[PDB]
Amino acid sequence: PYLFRHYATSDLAEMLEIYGLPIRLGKYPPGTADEEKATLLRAVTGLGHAAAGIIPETMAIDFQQAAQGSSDPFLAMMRQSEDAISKAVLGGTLTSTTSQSGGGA
Amino acid sequence: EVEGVFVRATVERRCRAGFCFDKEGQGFADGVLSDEQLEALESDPLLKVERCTFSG
Amino acid sequence: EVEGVFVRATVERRCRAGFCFDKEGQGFADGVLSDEQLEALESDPLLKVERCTFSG
Amino acid sequence: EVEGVFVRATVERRCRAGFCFDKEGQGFADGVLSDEQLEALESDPLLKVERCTFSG
Amino acid sequence: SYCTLADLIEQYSEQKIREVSDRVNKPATTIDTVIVDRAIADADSEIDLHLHGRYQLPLASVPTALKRIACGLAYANLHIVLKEENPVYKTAEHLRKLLSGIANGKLSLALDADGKPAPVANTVQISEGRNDWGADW
Amino acid sequence: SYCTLADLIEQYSEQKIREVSDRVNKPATTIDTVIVDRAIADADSEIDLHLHGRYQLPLASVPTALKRIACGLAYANLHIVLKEENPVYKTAEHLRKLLSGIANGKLSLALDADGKPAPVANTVQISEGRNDWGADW
Amino acid sequence: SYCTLADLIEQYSEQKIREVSDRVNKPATTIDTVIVDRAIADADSEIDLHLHGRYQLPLASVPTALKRIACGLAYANLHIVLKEENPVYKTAEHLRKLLSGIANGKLSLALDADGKPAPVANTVQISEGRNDWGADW
Amino acid sequence: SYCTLADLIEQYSEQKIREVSDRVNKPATTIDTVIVDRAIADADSEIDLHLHGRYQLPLASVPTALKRIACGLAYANLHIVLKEENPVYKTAEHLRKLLSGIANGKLSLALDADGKPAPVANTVQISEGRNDWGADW
Amino acid sequence: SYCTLADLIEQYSEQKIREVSDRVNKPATTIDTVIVDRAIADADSEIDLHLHGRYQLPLASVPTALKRIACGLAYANLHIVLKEENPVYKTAEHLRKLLSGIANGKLSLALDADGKPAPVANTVQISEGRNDWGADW
Repeated sequence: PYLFRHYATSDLAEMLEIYGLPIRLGKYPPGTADEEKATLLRAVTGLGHAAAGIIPETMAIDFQQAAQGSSDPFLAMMRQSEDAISKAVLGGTLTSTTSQSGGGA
Repeated sequence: EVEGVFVRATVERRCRAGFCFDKEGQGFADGVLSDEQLEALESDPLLKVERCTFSG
Repeated sequence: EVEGVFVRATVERRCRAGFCFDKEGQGFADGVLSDEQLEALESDPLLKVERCTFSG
Repeated sequence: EVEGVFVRATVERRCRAGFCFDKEGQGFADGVLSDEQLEALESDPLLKVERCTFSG
Repeated sequence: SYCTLADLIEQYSEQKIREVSDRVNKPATTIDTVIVDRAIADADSEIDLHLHGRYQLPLASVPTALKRIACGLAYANLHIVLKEENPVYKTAEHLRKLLSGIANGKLSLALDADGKPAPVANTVQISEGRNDWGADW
Repeated sequence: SYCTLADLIEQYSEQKIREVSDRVNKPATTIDTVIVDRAIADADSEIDLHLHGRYQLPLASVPTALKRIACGLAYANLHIVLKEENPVYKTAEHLRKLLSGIANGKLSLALDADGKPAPVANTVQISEGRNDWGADW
Repeated sequence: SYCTLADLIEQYSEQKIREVSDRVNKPATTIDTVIVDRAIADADSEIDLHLHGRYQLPLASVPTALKRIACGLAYANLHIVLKEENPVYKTAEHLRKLLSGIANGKLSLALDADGKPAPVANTVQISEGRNDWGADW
Repeated sequence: SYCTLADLIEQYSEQKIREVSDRVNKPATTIDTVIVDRAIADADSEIDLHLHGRYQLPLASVPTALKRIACGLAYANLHIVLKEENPVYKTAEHLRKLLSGIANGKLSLALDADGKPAPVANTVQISEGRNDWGADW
Repeated sequence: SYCTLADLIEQYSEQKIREVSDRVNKPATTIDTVIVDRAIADADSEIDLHLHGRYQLPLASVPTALKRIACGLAYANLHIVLKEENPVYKTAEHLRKLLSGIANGKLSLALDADGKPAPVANTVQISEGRNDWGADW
C-alpha cells in the first residue's frame, strides 16, 4: 500500500505540473532559415504566457490538449491505500471505518 | 536421442500442393530446421498418437 | 585576465565539416565574439576538466 | 559499438614478459573473447577511469 | 545595386548590351550607362517590392541568386518592346516566379558570401509574457 | 562549387563548352573560364536557395546528385537565349523538379562519398521539458 | 556501383555504347571508360536520392531491379541532348516512376541474390514503454 | 526463373527471338543465350518487386500466369529501342497492370500445378491476446 | 482446360487456327498442337487469376461462359503481335471485363451442365457464437 500511494502521489504531482497551458506546436514552410526557426521556437515557447502574438500567414500554430482528466483515480487509489494501512495498523472499526461520534456511559 | 514420434497410424496435416491431407512425416517434438514449414506439417494429431524411441 | 581554460586533455564538441568531433579550442568561460559558433564549439566537457590562468 | 574503454590513458594491468605494467589504456568491458584473460588484463584500474566508447 | 554593368556584360556578352542599350546610333557603337543604370534600378525596385516583407531593405550584401535575378530583370527591362513568346520574357517570368516563391516562404534567400541575410523581426513579436508566481520566490 | 570546368567538359564534351562559352571568337577557339565560373556560381546560388531550409549552407562535401544538378543548371545558364522547347531547358526543368522534391522532404540528399550530409536543427527545437517530481527523489 | 560497363554493353550492345560514349573520334572507335563511369555514378546518385529514406545507403548487395534501373538511367545520361519523345527518355521516365513507387512504399526492393535488403530503422522508433506494476512482482 | 528460352521460343517463335537477340550478325544466325538470360532475369526482378509484399520471394513453383507475364516482360526487354505505340510495349503495359492488380489484392496468384502459392505472414500478426480468467479455472 | 482445340476450331474455323498456329510453314499446312495448348493454358491461368477469390481452383466442371471466355483469350494469345484496334483485341477486352465483373460479385458463374459451381468458404467464417444460458437448461 505504501508503494501504491507513493506512485499515485507522484503521478498526481506530475499531472498537476503539466496542467495549465496547452501544448502548442508551430509549423514552418520550406526555406525557413535557422534564425527564423529559433525565433519561431521562442515565440511558441513564450506564447502560453504571452496573451498575443503575430506570425506570417505561411506559418501555423496548433494548440493541442495537454492533460485532460481529473484527480479522481489518483485520489481513489490514495484513499484505498490509506484505509488499508489504517485497518492493518489500528483495526477497521475506529480508524479506517471510523466509529463516529456518540457519547454515553 | 530424439523424443517425439507418432506410430499409431495417426493422422497429421501434411500439405503437398495447395491442400493439406493426412500423412505422417517428421512427427517429432524437437525442431532445428523447417520450423515454419514444420508448424503446418506438424499439426498435432487427429487420432490416437503414441511415441517411441527411434534414437536416430 | 581570462578565467576559463580546459587543460586535462579533455574532450569538447568541435565541429569541423558536417560533424562534431573531439577537440580543444577556445575552451574559455568568457565570450566576446563567435558566441553563436562558440556554443556549438564550447559544449561543456565530456571528461575531467581543470582550469588554469593563461592571463593572455 | 564498444560498450566501454575505461582508458583515461591508463590500462588496468597489462602484464607481459613476466612483468606487470600500467599503460596503453587497453580497458574493455565485453564478453566477445578472452574473458578469462580479460579478468587478468582488467580488474585493476589504479588511477581514475574515464569511459569514452569508440562505437567500434 | 544588386547587379552592375560588368555583370550584365558577363551574362549577356558586351555585344548584346551594346545593341539593346545604344538607341541613337545605328549600328550601335557604345553602351549607354544611364539606360543600363535605370534598368538595373528598376530591377532592384521590383526585387525590393518582392522582398520587403521578409528582409531589411538596404541590404548590406547581395546574395548571388539576387545577382542573377537582377541581371535577368535588368536585361528584360532594356527591351522597349517585349512580346510574350520572346525567350527573354520567359526568363524574366521564371525569375519573377523565383522571387514570388521567396516571398511566400517556400525558398530561402541564400548566403551572400559567407554569412546569412538579415530577416526582419515580423515573426518575433509576442505580447510580453506575464508569469509572476514563477520566478523562484 | 558543386561542379567544376572538368565536370562540365566531361558531361557535355569540351567542344560544346567551347562553343557556348567563347563569345568573342567566331569560330570558337578557347573556353572562357570567367563565364563558366559565373554560370557555375549561379547554379550553386539557385541550389542553395532550394536547400537552405534543410541543410547547412557551406557544405563541406558535394553529394553526387548535387554535382549532376549543378552541371545541368550551369550548362543551361551558359545559353544567352534559351527557348521553351530546347531540350537543355527541359533538362534544367527536370533538375529543378528534383531540387523542389528535395526541399519539400520527398527526396533525401544522398551520401557525399561515404558519410551523410548535415541537416539543420530546424526539427530539433522543443521547449525544454518540465518534469520535476519524476527524477527519482 | 549498381551497374558496370559489362552490364551496359549487354543491355544495349557494344556498338551503341561506343557510339554514345566516343565523342572525339568520328566515326567512334573505342568506348570511353571515364564517361561511362560518370554516367553510372550519376545514375547511382539519383537512385540513392530516391532510396535514402527506406534503406541504408552503402548497400552491400545490388538487387537485380536496381541493376536494370541503373543501366537505363546511365544510358539516358550518356546522351548530351535528349528530347522528350526520344524512346530512351520514356524508358528513363518509366524507371524513375518505378523508383518513386519504391520510395512511397508501393513497391518492395527485391532480393539481391538470396537474402533481403537492409531497411532503415525509421519505423522502429517508439518511446520506450513504461509498464511498471506488470513485471510479475 | 519464371520463364526459359523454350518458353520464349514457343510464345514468340524462334525466328523473332533470333532476330531480337542476335546483335552482332546481320542477318541473325543464332540466339544469344546470355542476352535472353539477362532479359528473363530483369523480368523476374520486376515481378519480384511487385510480389515481394504478399508472397515469399524464392518461390518453389512458378504459377502459369507468372510464366506468361515473365515471357512478355522478357520479350519487351529484348528491344533496345521501344516506342510508346509499339504493340509489344502495350502488351508489357497490360502485364504490368496485371501485376499491379495482384499486388493491390484485386487479383489472386493462381495455382502453380496443383497447390496454392505461399502467402507471407503480413496479415497474421496480432499482439498475443491476454484472456486470463477465461481458461476454465 | 476450359477449352480444347475442337472448341477453337468450332469458334474460329479450322483455317484461321491453322493460319495463326503454323509459324514454320508458309503457307500454313497443319495446326501446331503445342502452341494451341500453351495459349489455352495461358487463358486458363488468367481466368484462374480472376476467379481464385470466389471459387475453388481445380474446377471439376467447366461452365459454358467459361468456355467462351477461354476460347476468346486463347485465340487472342495466338497472335504474336496484337494492336489496340484489332477486333480480336477488343473481344479479349470485353471478355476480361466479364471476368472482372464476375470477380467483383456483379455477375454469377453460371451452371456447368445441370449443377451450380463450388463457391469458396470466404464468406462463411464467423467467430463461433457464445450463447450459454440459451440452451433450454
